[PDB]
Amino acid sequence: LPRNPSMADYEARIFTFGTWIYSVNKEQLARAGFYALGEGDKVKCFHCGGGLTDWKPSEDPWEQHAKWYPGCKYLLEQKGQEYINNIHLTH
Amino acid sequence: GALESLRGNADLAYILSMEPCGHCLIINNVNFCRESGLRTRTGSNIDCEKLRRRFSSLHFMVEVKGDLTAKKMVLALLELARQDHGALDCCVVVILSHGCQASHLQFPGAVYGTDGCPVSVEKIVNIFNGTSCPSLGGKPKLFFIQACGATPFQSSLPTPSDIFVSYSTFPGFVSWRDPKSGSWYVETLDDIFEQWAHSEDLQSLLLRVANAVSVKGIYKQMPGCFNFLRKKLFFKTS
Ligand SMILES: [Zn+2]
Repeated sequence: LPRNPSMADYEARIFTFGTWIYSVNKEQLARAGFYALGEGDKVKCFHCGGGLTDWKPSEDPWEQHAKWYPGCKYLLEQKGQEYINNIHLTH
Repeated sequence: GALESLRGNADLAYILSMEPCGHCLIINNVNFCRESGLRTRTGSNIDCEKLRRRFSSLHFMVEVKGDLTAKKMVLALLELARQDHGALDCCVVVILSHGCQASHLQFPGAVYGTDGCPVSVEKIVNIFNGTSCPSLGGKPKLFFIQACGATPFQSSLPTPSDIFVSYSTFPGFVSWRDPKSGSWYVETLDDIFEQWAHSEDLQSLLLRVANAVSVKGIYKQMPGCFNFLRKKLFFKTS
């Protein structure tokens, strides 16, 4: 079960990125399960609850999500175990 | 060369120059209480001996502690974390036992003590934090578990750090019909180390293992390593 059931749907998540002024694409972030918290470029995953901040220019939300929260179920559901392990086995 | 300047680059690779390299604790659970319903893990003794020999040759002071209850596994880990690693470059924990799932966003999984009581990988890993063990701060803390079945915030700082967990639940035996032949995953890991530790870092070694596990079946292929190392780890070979 997700830590934030209200953000289980992509539409609810992208909504929170109303005025997003950062380089990291908000659509990608939302697809990767993230939703903006309202302060800085801070986002959290609706399922695992993991938060990420200080995003870099060409940084992929999914890679960052797998790199820091390899145990996320949404992550596993969407990308599969092979993907997660490979992210961790090729830093 | 390209491989020589990477091994030495103190910015890219952990420096493992001390002799001994560090402690290596191996929890080897073979016999479980009848009541738990967990089967005797025959073949584990040979898995243990392979790893004990492996890390000894990698310069670690290996200590084997067998048949530990959940509580005693924790005590043994707290004990290891409570020691002074000031003169060591790395720490290694190896757990061989039955296991079960335990959800966690960073270090999922759990292992059973001989009593059939679970100990999550998260608790095991966090025993070695920079507050309880500053002595191992900035030093690789490796965990190899065979359990037969942007930046984060709150405060912006990279954590976990210098933690590497290889968690395997692959139940296969070297000899698929003989449960005493030893764990296939352990053998594959030992084999890869014997042939590549001298020239390849931990990540590459486990990638080779994952590659092997892959052509063996795969639904498990869960050695699902949780890599939070900040630099490449090249072991100190004989
Ligand atoms: Zn997540």
